[PDB]
Parts: sequence; C-alpha cells; structure tokens
Amino acid sequence: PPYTVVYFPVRGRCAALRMLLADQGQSWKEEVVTVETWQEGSLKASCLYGQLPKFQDGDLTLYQSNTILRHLGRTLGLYGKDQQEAALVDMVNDGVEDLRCKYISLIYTNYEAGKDDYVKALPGQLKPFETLLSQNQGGKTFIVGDQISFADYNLLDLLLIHEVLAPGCLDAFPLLSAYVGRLSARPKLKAFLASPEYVNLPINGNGKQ
Amino acid sequence: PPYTVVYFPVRGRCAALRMLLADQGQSWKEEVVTVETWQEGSLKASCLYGQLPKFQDGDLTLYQSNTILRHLGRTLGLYGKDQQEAALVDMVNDGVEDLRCKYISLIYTNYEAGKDDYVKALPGQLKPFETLLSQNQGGKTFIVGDQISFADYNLLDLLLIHEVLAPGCLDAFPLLSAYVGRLSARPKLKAFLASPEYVNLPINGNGKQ
Ligand SMILES: O=C(O)CCCc1ccc(N(CCCl)CCCl)cc1
Ligand SMILES: [Cl-]
Repeated sequence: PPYTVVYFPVRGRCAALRMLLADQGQSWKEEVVTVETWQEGSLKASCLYGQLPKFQDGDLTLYQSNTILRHLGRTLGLYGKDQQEAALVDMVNDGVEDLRCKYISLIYTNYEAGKDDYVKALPGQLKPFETLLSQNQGGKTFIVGDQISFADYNLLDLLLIHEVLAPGCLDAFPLLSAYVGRLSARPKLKAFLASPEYVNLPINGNGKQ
Repeated sequence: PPYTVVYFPVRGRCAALRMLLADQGQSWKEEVVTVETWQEGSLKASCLYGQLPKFQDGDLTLYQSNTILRHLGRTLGLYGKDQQEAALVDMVNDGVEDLRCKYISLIYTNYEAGKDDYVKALPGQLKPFETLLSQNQGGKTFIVGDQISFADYNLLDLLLIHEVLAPGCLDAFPLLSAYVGRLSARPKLKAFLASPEYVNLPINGNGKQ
C-alpha cells in the first residue's frame, strides 16, 4: 500500500485517521511497535519529536496525529468545499485536540483522583460541538458543511472514547448522540469498527479507559 | 477583508498572527478585552470554546489561534507550494504548538518549582527545529520550502519568548540563531517588532516570562 501507520498496539491518536482511511476505502499497512522496541531507544531517537505515530505516504514521512489527519483531508478531499469551510473544519479539529489533551492527561496522569472532577466538567466541554451541529442544517449532516471532513472522524473518535469513560454522557446532547449513531453506521466505517483490527486494540496504552 | 482581533492586552497566542499580518502588509483592528470585561462573563459565554482570541474576517468569525494562523496562511498563500509542503508546514506548526503548551503550563501553573527542569529539557525540545532547518536548503531560507509560511511566524514567536525565558538558549543552534536574526530583519516585521504596540505589551497575562 502507499500508506504506512507506525504505532503502538493501541487505538489512541491513530484511531481517527484509521477510521478515515477505512471509511474512504483506502489501503494501508500497520507497522506495530512493542514496548520492547520503544525502550530500545533507536526508533524514538529517529522520530522528529521523539513520538509516534509516524506515517508514510510513499517517500513523505510525517509525525503528529493532526498533521496526518490534515494531510489525508487535503489529499482525499475531506477539508471543506471552499476556504471558509476549511477554516471551520480547523476550528472544530482544534477544539477536538484541546479536549483530547485533557482526556490524555486524565488517563495517563491522574485517573483515580481526577475522574470525578473530569466527568462533572465534561458536559461544558461537549456543548460547543452540539452548538456547532445545531447551526449546520439542524445537526443532520456533518460537523461542517454537507460533506464529511477529517474533523468528523476526529470528533467521532473523541465522542466514542468519552462514552466509554462516562457512559451516557451524550444523553444530554441529542444532536451529538444522533451524529455518532449516524456516522458509525456508514457501511465501511461500521465494518471497520466491528473488526478485530479495531476491537482487539485497547483505547489507551496503560489499560485505563 | 477587513480583519479584527479580539484579545487581552498581552502578546500570548496572538503574537504570531499579528507578526504575520504586519509582515504581510495587512491592516487590522485590535479590540482589547480587559480583565474586568472578561470577568463579567458575557463575552466569554459567547465564545465558541469560552476562549480568546476571537477573529473576524468580514462575515467569518473564527476562534483558536492555530485556526486563525491556518486561515491567514491559506488565504494569503503562506501554506507551502504544494500538498507535500502543506503537510510539512502542519508538522512544524503542531510541534510549535506542543512546546507552546508546555511553556504556557510552566508560566501559569508551575513557574517557581518547574523552571529549572524546563530549561534543562529545553535543548532537546529545540533540536527538532534545528534539524528541520538543516534539511531545507541548509537552513538559509524558511522552515519549509523557499517561501514563508504561517508556521514560520509561529516558530519565530516561540523562539523569541524562549530567549526571554532562557537567555542564550539558541547559542548552540546556529541555524535557529541565524533564522531568528534573518526573519526579524524583514522590514515590515522589524518595524512591527520595534513598535510600542508589540514592545509595551507583556508576553503573558500573569507578569512572568
Ligand atoms: O494565550 C495564551 O498565551 C494563554 C494565556 C491567555 C491569557 C492571557 C492573559 C490573561 N489575563 C490577563 C488579562 Cl490582561 C488574566 C490574568 Cl492571567 C489570561 C489568559
Ligand atoms: Cl493517544
């Protein structure tokens, strides 16, 4: 395949780009990195910012999950119909990234002490996405415009992982709820989400979710 | 088109997009938001993620500093010559954002206890940008390709505030040192960087730097 994903055996920051590739019917290869290979040090030292994912599209080598999402969005026509929609797509993705960083901090950094406070604050963090939906054709299509964008896949992932963290958190958000059901039912996406290559990976690297 | 930036009287997350506008010969309006006005609550409630900057470009309203940078980059032709360069631009900008996040956490959250460890870890955080410069026409031009991008303005800001935090932090990095000097000397940028509207604003909102 022309695309290669180099990552740990986890969903994590590669979940959204994999859904994207799967739902767009694109071929890719997974190169899996074990704790042992990572602790050896040489791969890590070769990575631009000492981190995975690493991504290859022929001889173009990329780092940073949002860089990969933008690159696939650009090349696969999932980045708005014009320059205005492209900006709105970015605004969504930035908000998605912001909550993801808070999620990651909780998971890896203080799950036991921090979880109750995090869940109390969750609805205030989810509301901007409901608002965005309410303002785009009554929330019945995508997060921006009338075609799917890389931000939809990233937002969808963020909502799925939060329903695992806080079951029922979308009960307060009818548009986000319907949106999850709707995108998850796209046939290629539905098949990928049900498959062992997705189901048999943990969400995170430390066994918390 | 016309442009408006709504923000606190600080450089912070608006410094890079202001440098972009100035260097590109663009005109803009500053709407300054005081501590008192922000604490009142109504502006904040009206902001998509309850954060500034808020940006207006004619009828288009944007939030999130990197969304504003990409929008200005897209519409003004500061986003690489092709898809490969656009992707590398994003990769640089995401890396700048990551280190910016750490800087902000230090400044607002942990300045006294945390600064020594932060400064000790700094060279390893700067090395990737030196490397990227080394791989692009010997570091003689821009961070990506041979035309300026929005990532150059963001990286330049990151470098300037870090020289304030850790004087001499670029001395081991010849390409970065020369890049800062060279970009800073661009006539419109030089003029803006010397102006009271930049010089007389603090870097951050809490008086630390
Ligand atoms: O944008 C960034 O860099 C992140 C920090 C943004 C920020 C800047 C200033 C203030 N205040 C000063 C108002 Cl004059 C409130 C006191 Cl801290 C609050 C937040
Ligand atoms: Cl992750």
